[PDB]
Amino acid sequence: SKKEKDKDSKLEKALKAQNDLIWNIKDELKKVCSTNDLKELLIFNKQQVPSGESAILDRVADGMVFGALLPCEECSGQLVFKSDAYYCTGDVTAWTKCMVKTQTPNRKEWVTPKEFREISYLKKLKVKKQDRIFPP
Amino acid sequence: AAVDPDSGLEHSAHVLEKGGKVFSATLGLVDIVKGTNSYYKLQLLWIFRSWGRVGTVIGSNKLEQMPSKEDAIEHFMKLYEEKTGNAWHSKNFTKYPKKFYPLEIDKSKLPKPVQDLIKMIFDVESMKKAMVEYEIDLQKMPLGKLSKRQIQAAYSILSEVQQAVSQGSSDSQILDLSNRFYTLIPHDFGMKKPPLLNNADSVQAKAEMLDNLLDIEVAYSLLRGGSDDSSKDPIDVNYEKLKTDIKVVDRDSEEAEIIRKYVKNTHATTHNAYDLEVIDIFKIEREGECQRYKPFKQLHNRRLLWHGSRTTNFAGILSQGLRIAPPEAPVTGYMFGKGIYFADMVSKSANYCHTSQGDPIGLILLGEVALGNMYELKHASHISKLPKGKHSVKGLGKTTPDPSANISLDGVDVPLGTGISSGVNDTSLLYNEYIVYDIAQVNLKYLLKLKFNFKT
Amino acid sequence: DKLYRVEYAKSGRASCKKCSESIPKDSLRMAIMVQSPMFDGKVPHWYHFSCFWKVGHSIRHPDVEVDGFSELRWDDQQKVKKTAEA
DNA sequence: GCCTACCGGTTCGCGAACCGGTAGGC
DNA sequence: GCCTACCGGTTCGCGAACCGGTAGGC
Ligand SMILES: [Zn+2]
Ligand SMILES: [Zn+2]
Repeated sequence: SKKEKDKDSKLEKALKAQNDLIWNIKDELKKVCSTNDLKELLIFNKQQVPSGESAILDRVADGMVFGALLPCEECSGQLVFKSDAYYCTGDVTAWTKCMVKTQTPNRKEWVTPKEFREISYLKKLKVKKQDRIFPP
Repeated sequence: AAVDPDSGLEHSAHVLEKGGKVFSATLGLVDIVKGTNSYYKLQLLWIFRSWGRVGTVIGSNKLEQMPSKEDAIEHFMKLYEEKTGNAWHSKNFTKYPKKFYPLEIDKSKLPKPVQDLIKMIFDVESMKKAMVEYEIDLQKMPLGKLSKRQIQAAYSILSEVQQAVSQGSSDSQILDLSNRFYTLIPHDFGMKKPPLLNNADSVQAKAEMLDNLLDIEVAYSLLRGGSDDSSKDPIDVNYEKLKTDIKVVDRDSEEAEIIRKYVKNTHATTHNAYDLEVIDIFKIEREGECQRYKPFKQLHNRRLLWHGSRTTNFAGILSQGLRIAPPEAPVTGYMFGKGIYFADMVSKSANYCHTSQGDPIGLILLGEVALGNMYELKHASHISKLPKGKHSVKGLGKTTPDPSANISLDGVDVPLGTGISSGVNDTSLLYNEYIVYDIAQVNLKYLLKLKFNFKT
Repeated sequence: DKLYRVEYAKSGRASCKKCSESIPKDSLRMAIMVQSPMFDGKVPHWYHFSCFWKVGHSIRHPDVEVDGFSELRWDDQQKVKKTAEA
């Protein structure tokens, strides 16, 4: 219960650490970037552009912090974070959707285009290499 | 098709067609995982769109007058593609992700028991109820004739699913089929998810459904038609459509005693759930079934054998004779592959009448079936081609009617002995089966009507 | 998939199933998902976060029962969690 | 040959109106 | 499923204003 309650307590530290890291990053882009920027951000990173404002920065924020998601193994579609895992949203067939799901998806590093006169301010928010943490 | 009465304009203006292609389509889309199982009917009467969850009050519709007739084509062919994913004309159709898929719509002078026979085999509402248990859409399947090429595909998808089930294929592969099937044949699961076709027998179940559904539309095909001239009677009109000479064998008859013996004698020791009671005996003579059976009257080893089937099937069994499963259809359920099956015991065959404590009457057949040189089998074995010189297959059971009490009948061997042990017991059959792989080999002799007596 | 749903108003347009006033944009609001009578789909019944807990609903453990809980802001998650118990 | 009060017409500036595509509601 | 408030991108409409041509006055 000493090492149990410590890793238990020290993870809920790192979970909040993550939660409001992305949140800081989200409404940073909302302050600086228009939707079209963010749209063309994802496209550059070979990422499916979702429909929705919130969801667009939610995937740009994820993109920046963890990585540009590589296509799916079988259906070659776009994995998307959803609550507790990365779910594939592609199409294994015209009739049936793909059901791939993982906590450790494949990804290359997120490449911001040269055009960023405040990417030195956003990335100056003490952000190092780290993987997605999940709930217990 | 005709106008959807949800428009409220059905008997007012006609549904329109440009030369050939009829401006009306019925779409459907199912996702077993989401649960979604949904229709979309589009028409050009005005443009009428209907939509909702197949087989429920869930949904709505929009009737809408147009500014003009060429704007109809514009609106229609747009709505169509938006919803289906294709253009209005295409060489072969292609489904698209989350888009719909279109379904391919198309004073009587007789005895009292014979009238009851037509009464019994041409009550289509009885056949409808029959379906309700399969969960086929009850609402618009009577007026909406589902196509032949369609149903053949519905079959194929089944046969695909068995193949997939046998060699433990992907859940995806299976999922896709389950989706494909329910999309193509609208079911009614109310507010709960279409269930996956993962079993061996679930397919068999859906195969049976198609078989039965096919014969109802065949019973309609008979019923709807002829020459409506004020001369003959209604029951006679339907009798003549059966294309068969039916007669009533009298109970006093000496041959009738034999059948009742065949019935009483050859009831199964293990099938004790019910008790038979021959209400009637009919001598049945199909149109030209003797012209095609003449070949096999030369053939030796001819046997008078039982064959039971649903009361709904007998409307078509009379008009087309006994038929073999289509080639598209799955082989699941059959022991030795597609072909007419027969039993020496009235009980075993009686179970294919599918009666209950609320529907007590049932019909069972007796056919001179020219077995000839029999291919004998102990274990289940899906056969394609018969071995050489064999005209039939036999499934060897534990119990066989006494071969030293095999009475004859018009030069036909009637095995109406009671059950004794067989010559070999290394079999996985409890009772005999007789299989012919050619519709000519069978010649229907007697049609019986049986009341069942259960204990509940 | 889940019965309930929580997010920041995607627009201050949708009204609240209990009181019937416009749920303002970017505000914490909660949903209960129902069958639409109009089409073959689930639809959210949007409630003002205040109004949600007077309809008699009691989500025992929000993080496992309510959708969008992980995506919320941290301090807002705790509001739901605590208010779940009272 | 000036000046200038008066007028017809081309320009310009800025908010109102319009509008097709669509995220969000039910 | 369909309906519609919202978003950005453009056009429209109209009044100030800018300008050049001019004809009565000294
Ligand atoms: Zn995939
Ligand atoms: Zn409220």
